[PDB]
Amino acid sequence: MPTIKQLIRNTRQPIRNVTKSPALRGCPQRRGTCTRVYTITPKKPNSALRKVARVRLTSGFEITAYIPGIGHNLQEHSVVLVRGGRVKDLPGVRYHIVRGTLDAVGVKDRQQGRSKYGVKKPK
Amino acid sequence: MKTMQGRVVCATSDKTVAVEVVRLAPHPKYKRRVRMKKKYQAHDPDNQFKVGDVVRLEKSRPISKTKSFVALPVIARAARKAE
Amino acid sequence: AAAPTKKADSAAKRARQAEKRR
Amino acid sequence: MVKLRLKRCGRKQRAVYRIVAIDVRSRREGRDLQKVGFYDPIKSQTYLNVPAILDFLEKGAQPTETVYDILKRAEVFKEF
Amino acid sequence: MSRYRGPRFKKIRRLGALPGLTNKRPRAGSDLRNQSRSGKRSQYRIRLEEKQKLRFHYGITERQLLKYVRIARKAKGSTGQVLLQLLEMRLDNILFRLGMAPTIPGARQLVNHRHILVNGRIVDIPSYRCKPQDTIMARDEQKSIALIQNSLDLSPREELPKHLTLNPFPYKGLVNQIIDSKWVGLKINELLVVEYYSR
RNA sequence: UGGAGAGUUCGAUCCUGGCUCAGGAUGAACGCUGGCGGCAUGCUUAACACAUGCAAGUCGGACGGGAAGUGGUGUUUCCAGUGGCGGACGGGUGAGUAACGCGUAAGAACCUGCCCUUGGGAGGGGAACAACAGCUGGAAACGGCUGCUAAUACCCCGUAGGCUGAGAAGCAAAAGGAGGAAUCCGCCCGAGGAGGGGCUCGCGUCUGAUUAGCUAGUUGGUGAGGUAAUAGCUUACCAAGGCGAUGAUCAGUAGCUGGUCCGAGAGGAUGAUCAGCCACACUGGGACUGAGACACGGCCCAGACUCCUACGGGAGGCAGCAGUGGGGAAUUUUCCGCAAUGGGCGAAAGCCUGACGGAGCAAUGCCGCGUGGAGGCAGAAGGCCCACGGGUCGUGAACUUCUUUUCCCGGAGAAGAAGCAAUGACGGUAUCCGGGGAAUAAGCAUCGGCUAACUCUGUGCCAGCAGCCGCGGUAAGACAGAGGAUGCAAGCGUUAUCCGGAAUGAUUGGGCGUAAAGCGUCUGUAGGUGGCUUUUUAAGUCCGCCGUCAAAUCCCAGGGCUCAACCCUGGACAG
Repeated sequence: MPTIKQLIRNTRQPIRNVTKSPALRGCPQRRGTCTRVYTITPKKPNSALRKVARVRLTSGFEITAYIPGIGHNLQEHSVVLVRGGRVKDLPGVRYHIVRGTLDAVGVKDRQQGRSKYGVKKPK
Repeated sequence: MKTMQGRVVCATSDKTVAVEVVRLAPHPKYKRRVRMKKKYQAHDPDNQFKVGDVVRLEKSRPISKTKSFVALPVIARAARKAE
Repeated sequence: AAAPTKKADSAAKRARQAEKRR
Repeated sequence: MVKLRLKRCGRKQRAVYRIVAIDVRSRREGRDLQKVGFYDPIKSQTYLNVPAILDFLEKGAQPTETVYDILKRAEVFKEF
Repeated sequence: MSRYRGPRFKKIRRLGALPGLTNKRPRAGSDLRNQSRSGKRSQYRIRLEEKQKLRFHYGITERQLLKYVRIARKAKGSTGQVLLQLLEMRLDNILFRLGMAPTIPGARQLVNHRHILVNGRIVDIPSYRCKPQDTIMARDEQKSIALIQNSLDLSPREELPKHLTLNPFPYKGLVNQIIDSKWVGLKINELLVVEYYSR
């Protein structure tokens, strides 16, 4: 342990803290309009065609976001809503998309996870 | 009223003496003694107390905004550095 | 609906009385 | 000035009603400098500390409507 | 949901031990197997399956049980035993051990439909803690029902637990004192359940 | 009565070590779903800009009157006006402020409406003035002349403890009004009490020193000036100091605390709701009135906006309640009432009072209940698996007897009202009795390992999954669907955020030969520590006691709403 007399001179205290995903002033979700909807390749162990879109937030920042599930309907003028979660396979992508909200539609014919992916109840 | 003891460091001021009070007090979070030293501007209208004298300070009527304490007694003589 | 006669809550009344005490 | 009455602590249907020693320029349910006693409406619980009363009333305290009646319901305030 | 609805004797099976969710059903578990040697259960499995055995027996939820184990931990005395004190004092459990109801899930409906009186007054709440010297009886209007008459017709022969004393003719049962360790006849280890909540 | 971890850096092992997950919590949002009740809570993002209504008025037992309404034949009562008191109470916001703002402990140089204890006095006069009336300038706002008039409007005179003064002496106050064979209230001065509000001092009060210098009334001293009061608060002069590494100044950020969340504790992160304190209220500045606010709903000036105009000139500002626009992931009825508690006024009645008491919207959270109970086959259809010899979903269902809270319908009906022609918003209230009938009421996540729970198909590094290690290139329990199972529950799941796990800043709890780590080596100031004996001091320390540590949280024991949440007595604790 650092000696008791050096603990009065220096006094150990943490930092200003860095955030994992800057979604402003402690806000859970953030709204924004999609600028460019493109397709990008993953890292070294994976090889697929993942759909990523650059979302222009309400603050003025343009960060990338991942689209979950099979099939979507996001255009160049679509008003989407982000979540805030890393994928760790695609570099730069720190956000996720909440489907079933605003302009983002839910996944068709999905029977499993209806709370996430934004799917309604089939009768 | 409260009484605090200390040594005079500066005497080059008209009817005012700068008294440095040393106070030893243990830390509530830790255990060891942490020494704090704050200087008080005492009143001396008779200009008897010079530099190096250890006097006790009592609370009284504020003669200015910084001064509120007066020097009433004297416990010992000159305990300073040699010229 | 509005009243048949004229009325206005004078805020200058409390100011005139304050000027008289001054 | 200072007066005697009762405040509110118990909300909704259950109005318990507090103790008293508060100023008129303060709140309905705020700061109280000294404690005394209270009463519960739908119960047989009636306190009202007698050595605290008469000791506070001698120095400019006004006895208002609510502190009264509950004062004469007990053995205090009579021709004794 | 307040009390589990649906498959009752699915939990009497699988777990090994046989509780009283109904009357009496077979020892064997579900599926084609389970009648042979089961797989090696982990250290965390013995803490999870033992608390689910105590939760299902009384027909209590996880939200209500969480309060009865925390207040018992903050209170003075042996923690492991005072979990079974506040859980046995429930009006739906003391009704099963009285002989007025065949099981615990059917005893909650008996208290809710206003059939039981406590000290003269009528209580609807099953999660009500029954303090000693209380008279748990039936109502004068609900004395003529065929379900209450059939359950108390089998009771004058069977011996009731030592902390209770039932009188067969006036249909009333008194609770004298608190239930202790050797007075409990359940197949549950109370030291494995208190170790789960403090992970 | 309080302290469980595991996965992953290797061929592997043991360390070191970062990352990740299991927990709880959050005035939360989103997605799916959605039966109620009790209690609490609800722009945390623009202190942004605001339609409308309301949020402070009350007294004629202070007056000149009487424009309404009700009697009588002039009294209740009362529109305006003079005057008294309150608009500096309450409500809201936290922008600003790390600062003598706040918290804790002391101090002296104070003021202080209404209330209260004590003593004395309350005599005798004067000149006006709104309202009103006759004219009159203007679109309006706002007014401009002349005349009449009352009072607890005002101003003298007389008297005077107090004040000034060493003393002698000098000098300043007034209101009267009501019921009654003289009571009640109020008025003026002084000396106290109480309560409130200023002022002084010390400690603790964020981060960055790749901000180390800062400071002229700046520090202090004489004299006048000034404040309720000490005082550089102020002016002139004299001295020239004053602050700083126990870190000033500067920059960024921020209301403080009681407490709240987590945690075994310590500690860490915060301080929404409730309560104390401070500050602000269109922005900046200033003064007046008054005991007190240099004052949200007061005034004046300037500025940016909105609105009116006969453009000459004027009127406003919700960080009060409810609402609009806008922003935002997101946060509600432009409701009812004075009945209850409280505030303002009044000798009362009574009036005013979106303070508040209630209701409404919202599963936002906590708590309780309910959506069925027993009985029922040799395990029926119909699905999933199948070695097709079966098994499972399944007592699950159907089929049978039974009870029916809550929801619905009908009849009763406690208490919160003390006051006291018997006075309630809430209320078709709580709760109770009866009548139909299970009749109206469940889902969500997950199932490779940590994580509690399985296979068969389809797809097939394709499409997709994912907190981490990682899964998918034909039979992958980690994709997609189904059967089944697990967990939880009207909640569930996801995300955000703090704490825990991190003895990974360790004060309680860690380390520096090689894993990150002794500065290359000495001298040495401040600072930290310091042999032995006796006496003394006793400051630290320790014991006891007296204050304060607000209340409410938390904890212990005990009560009341059918339980609980919640509410509540005393104690404990406030280190």
